[PDB]
Amino acid sequence: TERAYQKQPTIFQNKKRVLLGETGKEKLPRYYKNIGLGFKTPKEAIEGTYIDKKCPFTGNVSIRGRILSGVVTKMKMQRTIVIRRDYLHYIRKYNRFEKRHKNMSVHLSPCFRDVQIGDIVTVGECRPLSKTVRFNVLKVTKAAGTKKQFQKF
Amino acid sequence: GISRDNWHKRRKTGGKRKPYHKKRKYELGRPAANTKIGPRRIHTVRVRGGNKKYRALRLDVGNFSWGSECCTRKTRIIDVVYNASNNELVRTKTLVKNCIVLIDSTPYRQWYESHYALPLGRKKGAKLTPEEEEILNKKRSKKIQKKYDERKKNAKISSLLEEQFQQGKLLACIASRPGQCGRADGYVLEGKELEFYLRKIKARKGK
Amino acid sequence: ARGPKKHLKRVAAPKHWMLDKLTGVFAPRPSTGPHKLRECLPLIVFLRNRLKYALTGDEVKKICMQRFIKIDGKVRVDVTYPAGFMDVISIEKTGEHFRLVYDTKGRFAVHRITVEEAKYKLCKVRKITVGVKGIPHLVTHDARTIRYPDPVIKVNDTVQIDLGTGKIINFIKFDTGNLCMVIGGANLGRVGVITNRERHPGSFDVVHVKDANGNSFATRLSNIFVIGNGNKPWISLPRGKGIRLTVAEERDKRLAT
RNA sequence: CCUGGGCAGGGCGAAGCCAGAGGAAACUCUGGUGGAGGUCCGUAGCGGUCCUGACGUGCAAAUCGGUCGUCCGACCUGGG
RNA sequence: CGGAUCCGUAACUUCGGGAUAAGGAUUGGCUCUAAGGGCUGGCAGCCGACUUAGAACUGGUGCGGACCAGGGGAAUCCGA
RNA sequence: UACCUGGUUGAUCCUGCCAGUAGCAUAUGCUUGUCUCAAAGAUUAAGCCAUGCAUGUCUAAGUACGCACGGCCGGUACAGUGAAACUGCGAAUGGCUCAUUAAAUCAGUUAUGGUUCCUUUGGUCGACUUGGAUAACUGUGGUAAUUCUAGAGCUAAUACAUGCCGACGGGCGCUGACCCCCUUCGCGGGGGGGAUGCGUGCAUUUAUCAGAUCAAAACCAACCCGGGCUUUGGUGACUCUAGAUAACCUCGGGCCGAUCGCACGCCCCCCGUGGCGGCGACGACCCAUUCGAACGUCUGCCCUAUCAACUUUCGAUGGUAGUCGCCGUGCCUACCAUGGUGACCACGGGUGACGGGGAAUCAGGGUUCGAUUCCGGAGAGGGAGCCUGAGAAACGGCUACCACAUC
RNA sequence: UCUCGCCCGAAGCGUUUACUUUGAAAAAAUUAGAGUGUUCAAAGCAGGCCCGAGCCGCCUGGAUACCGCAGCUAGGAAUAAUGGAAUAGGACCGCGGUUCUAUUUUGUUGGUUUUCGGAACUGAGGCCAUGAUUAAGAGGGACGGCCGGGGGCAUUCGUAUUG
Ligand SMILES: [Mg+2]
Ligand SMILES: [Mg+2]
Ligand SMILES: [Mg+2]
Ligand SMILES: [Mg+2]
Ligand SMILES: [Mg+2]
Ligand SMILES: [Mg+2]
Ligand SMILES: [Mg+2]
Ligand SMILES: [Mg+2]
Ligand SMILES: [Mg+2]
Ligand SMILES: [Mg+2]
Ligand SMILES: [Mg+2]
Ligand SMILES: [Mg+2]
Ligand SMILES: [Mg+2]
Ligand SMILES: [Mg+2]
Ligand SMILES: [Mg+2]
Ligand SMILES: [Mg+2]
Ligand SMILES: [Mg+2]
Ligand SMILES: [Mg+2]
Ligand SMILES: [Mg+2]
Ligand SMILES: [Mg+2]
Ligand SMILES: [Mg+2]
Ligand SMILES: [Mg+2]
Ligand SMILES: [Mg+2]
Ligand SMILES: [Mg+2]
Repeated sequence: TERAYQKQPTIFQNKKRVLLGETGKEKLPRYYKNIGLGFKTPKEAIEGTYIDKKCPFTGNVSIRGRILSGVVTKMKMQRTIVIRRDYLHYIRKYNRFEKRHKNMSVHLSPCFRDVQIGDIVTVGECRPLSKTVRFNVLKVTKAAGTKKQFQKF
Repeated sequence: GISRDNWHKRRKTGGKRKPYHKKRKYELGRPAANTKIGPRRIHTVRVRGGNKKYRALRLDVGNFSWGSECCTRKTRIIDVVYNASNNELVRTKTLVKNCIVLIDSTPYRQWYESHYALPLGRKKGAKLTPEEEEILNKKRSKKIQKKYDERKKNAKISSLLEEQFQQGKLLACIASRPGQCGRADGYVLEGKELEFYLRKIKARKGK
Repeated sequence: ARGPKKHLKRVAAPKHWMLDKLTGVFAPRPSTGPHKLRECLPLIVFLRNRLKYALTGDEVKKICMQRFIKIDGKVRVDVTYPAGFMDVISIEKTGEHFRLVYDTKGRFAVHRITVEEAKYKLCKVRKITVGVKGIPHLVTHDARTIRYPDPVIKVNDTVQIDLGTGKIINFIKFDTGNLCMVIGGANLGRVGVITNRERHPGSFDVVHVKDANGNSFATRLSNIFVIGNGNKPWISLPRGKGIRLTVAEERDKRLAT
């Protein structure tokens, strides 16, 4: 569906299929972009429904530059999440390390489901999407502990 | 004196950044020219690098593309309805990049007659308009070719475009920037987008 | 600052021009041309400093506008015209035909060449495209944009170019086993057979090469100039085969004197 | 003392209650709901600060005009 | 000054207040725009309430247009 | 030079600091024969400036009727030197200073596939010369004057403008009278030629269509031959480049030489009154290289908690459309969601803080400076705005306010 | 895996780090350091050989080392944390059906059906030695024979002091 004023990326909808009268499907003309880099386009971009300007597999967002990895911390921002990159810093004087982290925002494409908090995600450099969002979610890697468990209700 | 700069902003947190530049030249800002629907009037703008930018203060004619049949014709602009980004610009009748224009559907009637003969949109009278409708008599097998164009391609322009052709107005989405290139160029709303914007305009006139 | 830079200091000049500290403050700024500043060599440096033809630069400025020195067949009126790697310098009166190849130390080594090879010239393809009315174009690192080139030319190739007509001939590709010469980085002036290329999706692929007497070095595709076809160099290269032996072997050569 | 009668509208927003956030815990923060009070502006009602105003053989052997204090109470008031 | 809306509110303190502290902006007329509901059906259609916010235009800077209606601040003595 | 010594006690040992010791870099005192290099108004005052200089520029080749010089010199404009001016380019580099500035600038590493780019280097560039305007110049002037200027006359061009010829019309698309073959009594069914009318090229602005790895068949209606045939390139990716389709291409109008010099010969011949024209400076729409800019990605900065919550009506974070900008950007607007950062020190202050490469200090480890000659940033008394120009929010450019300050 | 020309190249490819050895990596000047008798030296990158001027001359240098931390590549797998499967929703082999497209050959064109390349779902059994390191002179919990002026509540007793 759509809850905005227009969502139609590139593909022209009207093939004028009206020759004898049939409803047919409409999910076939979808712009299907492969990012390369040995990274698989997920099947949610094949048989999905979303229309996103900033999607790495649907929109015109070219992935270039650097490939980093973070851990998902928050979800509460619309179509973009905040990751944390833990790293160590060598200090010359005392001759051991310290923990430093920089919380970055990254555009979570709506094809990636099961994006629960605590999984290592791969991010890629792109053009500046907004003021704080420069990276783009590339591949969700970690299963975030155990996925087999279920609880009451 | 408008600066579109990003150094007068707060940081990722919200700490105030200290100003030290003086709003430099490579980050210009020029005031908005809301393009009206009057006659044709386009000024020029010098660009960094010596390029030329065409500022349309008000426009009358435009160039509009039919979607399916691939027929792009010149079209006088009638009215601006449902900009859907700022409802003040609907009242102001301002042409922007993604806006909706009432195409005068006259220049598509002649092409639809010349290519898809036995036309429609003729007020269900069938007695007026000596257009030279049936004068050339369609001598050779190109009459049969037009029969292929009319019956095998079947010419279905189903009831939305039927009612719009009978009313004489047509719904268009602009695809060009009137403030940058100075052109009112666009395409015709077709099918699902057409019924979507028609539902939005009907709901806006309702509530 | 505002606009482009227009002066150039001797201290901020690149090392391979063999300039001085006590002599002058400013360096000869090379004008815009087919070569960037870090990989060029001006004509005033080639004449005043290198061959020792004129003590001052004003004499070089006088003779280059008295129409003696020409580059690639046509006369350059500028005293600071940029030259580059694999160019033909010829001056019109005696046997003085200088190729600009790279010394093993990293300098623009002089090379007097016979006219039968000085008529010709190799050049590396920079990229390939198509243009007006669907015709192909080839862009050279020497800023040669030639139309209707060939269909069998990869991006990283070396094509022999004529100096009189500007016509291409004798293209050679980037294959395992060809003879190449590294032009950039810490291994510039290194002549060796292409041994292995390793592709990377980060748009900078690495290449390991070997040469004679068992030595190997790694470099990048932006710094490789293919020069031959399987230990068969198309251009005669001076001072041996262009090999950095050892600092100790250079000292042993000096002791052999 | 007994028995009846009466007091327009607004402002402040206590306890209690709900939801969200933080914390290991103690608990804390934010946004609502709530309507407490010998609580504030103010009318009728009740008194009378000032003009030391008007009269001052006056309307009147103590009144009148503005300006007033208080007005859910230790409030005002009829009859027995 | 005085009503109302939106900003912003000090010394001190029993932490409740001081406080409508102090100090500013808007307020008219006419067109619009958006939001806040009920009743009928195996997501659609009918019916009415007065509020708020924003925009444009216009009048001789006029707008609480009459009426309604807190001058304020720093202190001292006494009495909570 | 991996270095200690004197000092608390009547005397000893210890913690402890003070004082001596040696460079560094600022000032000062005393003294001074030779020579080679050699810092030098930074610290307080990025306080104020008299005076004099620091940005001008001509090739055989844009414009020469200057009154200035003079070729032999006759006449059919112009031999040449040529002051002055119109034109073009530069004055956006260099030089000087460190006052703001604490993930801001810088430094190492990455990319613009999200942009522009003077010049240079290559591709591209398919009417026997048209029209006004004006300077230098000549006379006339203004006030106390400026690098001040109106008005009278004059003429120029690569300043401004207008604008055809060549070139056959090739080919394509849409219409398109007519025409060829077979069958049907005809109607009709199928295939094949074809004048006129309309658009055509590159770039801009749209919209649509087709676009690369894969090998055996089974039938239905037509036909080419004696069972049997056909195609732009690249990245890791594209909405890249390149095709075709229909229209726009905007008066403040994209290109398709109304430029200039050189030495001069030949040819059909009907004069040459026409061609044969070779080299060289101008940018000329566009495409790449080159000089550099621009906003981005990872990482890195001193002290302070007597700076523990900060940010958001006046965007703080994100999403969707739009505006502006050269392009991606909450850069700006409308609507919607309540986000964003922080005890791993954010936020708020101070720096006698420009950042680096570096400098001083001799075990190692560290400590302290770096305004300073190389790179980058910022400013031209404060801050604001802007023309020209490819490049400036320029200051040895302009405009207005404030403080000084000249006639 | 022989998927693309019995072995070899390419590609499937790391679950991602921390640490190390290469290599690329940048700008010089500066620092250490090679050569060079600037009269030594501070320096600078210069200079040196034969010729009675008679060689229209030759030869060589202007290197190297460091450039932390951060990023890239190729190896190492000890140490330091991370998940493999435990409600089986495990890994392998090959069989059942549903469902979907492209292009090679039937001589081409338009229409239908397959084998075929695999994506998506699903059914049954066999194969795993079928899958949980034993339990710190680590820790938490449970038991049961005690322990103690440990704590709280209520009670009882005792002189003495004062009246
Ligand atoms: Mg309405
Ligand atoms: Mg009270
Ligand atoms: Mg009060
Ligand atoms: Mg009262
Ligand atoms: Mg009284
Ligand atoms: Mg009274
Ligand atoms: Mg009285
Ligand atoms: Mg009286
Ligand atoms: Mg009162
Ligand atoms: Mg009261
Ligand atoms: Mg008070
Ligand atoms: Mg009162
Ligand atoms: Mg009292
Ligand atoms: Mg001391
Ligand atoms: Mg400068
Ligand atoms: Mg400072
Ligand atoms: Mg807004
Ligand atoms: Mg030391
Ligand atoms: Mg040390
Ligand atoms: Mg910068
Ligand atoms: Mg400046
Ligand atoms: Mg000054
Ligand atoms: Mg200046
Ligand atoms: Mg000055």
